[PDB]
Amino acid sequence: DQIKTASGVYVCNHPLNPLDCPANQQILLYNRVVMPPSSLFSQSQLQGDYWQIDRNTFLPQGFHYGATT
RNA sequence: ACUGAAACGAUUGUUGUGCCCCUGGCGGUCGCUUUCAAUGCCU
Repeated sequence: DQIKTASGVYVCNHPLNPLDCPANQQILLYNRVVMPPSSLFSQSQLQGDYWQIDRNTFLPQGFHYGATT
């Protein structure tokens, strides 16, 4: 009742791991946190599919472990 | 292998050493064991 599904350009505003990013997502802008074993994004603008899970955050859809490999 | 696996800010150490509750101090001052009494009664 409070999530919805959409597609377009979105500011993620949660952290997000670039290694887990699939095709049908692309990263347009990112700000990064340099960290072992691999750096995260702390903020990113993406193009692709998402879930607006409350009226002020947008979560990337379709992420899975190591999807860039 | 959770940027992972194990992971003692630890060991030793006296709040110590010296110190007089001390000095001065009249239980003092006043006070009648007092008041009355037949060695007596007779030979």
